[PDB]
Amino acid sequence: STGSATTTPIDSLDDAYITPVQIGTPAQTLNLDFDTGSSDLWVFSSETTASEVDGQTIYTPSKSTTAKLLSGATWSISYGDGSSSSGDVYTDTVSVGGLTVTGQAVESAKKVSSSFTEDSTIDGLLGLAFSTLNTVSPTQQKTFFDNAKASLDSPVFTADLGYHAPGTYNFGFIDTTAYTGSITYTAVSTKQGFWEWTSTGYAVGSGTFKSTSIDGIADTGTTLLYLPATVVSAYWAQVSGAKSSSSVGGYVFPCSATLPSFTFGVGSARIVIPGDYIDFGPISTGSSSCFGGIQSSAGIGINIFGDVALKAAFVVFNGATTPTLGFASK
Repeated sequence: STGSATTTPIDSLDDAYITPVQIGTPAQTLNLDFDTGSSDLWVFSSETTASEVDGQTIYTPSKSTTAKLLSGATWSISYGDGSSSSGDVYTDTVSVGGLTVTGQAVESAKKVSSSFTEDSTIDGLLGLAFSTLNTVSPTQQKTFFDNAKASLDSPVFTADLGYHAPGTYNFGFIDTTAYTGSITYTAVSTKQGFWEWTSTGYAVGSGTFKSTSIDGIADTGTTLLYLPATVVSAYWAQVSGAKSSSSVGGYVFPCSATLPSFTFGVGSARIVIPGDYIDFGPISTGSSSCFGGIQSSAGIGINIFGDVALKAAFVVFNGATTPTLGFASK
């Protein structure tokens, strides 16, 4: 089997991407944030505290003939941005882009933090990191990908995120029309439960490539590119008037600037992030200070190749017995 679904930016900045997902019988379609940095499929639901719901579409298990309470199971998750959610668990039929899993754990939110409530466009998350990170207790659950894997034509999914445009998540096949040149594959460590890999270095603009190992995660659920402070300082030094602002919480730059590109290494291959991908616009409405898309990871504890980086590439998440990542230009 295969699946193929379009993923659509939630706003004009590509802050996140939503992908329609069918849950239950008859289908209830919710728009989920596919997140390769977490392992829970959770939804706004009929159980979510009413004051914490503001515009989201909800999953109502009582209206699904295939929903079953997963008795005694609870979940609770905290993300790197300080947001959180928790609740109880149903199993139900879940389809993405024509690919169906029966018996998927659908984590129903009883509580969500303010950042979720305030984002009316995201009806929940679909985690695509390794199932070792799934938070269901006392019986850990599998991701949608792990439950689909044995049925897929190939044990892979691909992320093809757009810049200010829709893109595609595919499951079970590699669309050879969706990228240019060849795919460079690189090793993955699953020790922390992430798609963790090691970039071979970077360049700023037309500058020379610096060969240096940068361990980080491929995380579709993170907007920006978070790299070591040395790398980030070297980037922003090429932008007149850029500075790190403790009041704003990262590097800002004059909105009048033209940003340089940023290149990262994948083995001997190179992925170029155009400068315009690194512009996240005014820090507040009407400001002439703009927020940068490359930020320091120093306060996180891991480097994160978020959407800024991934949307410059066609990315293969290879879930074979020995997982690997692949990157191609596009």
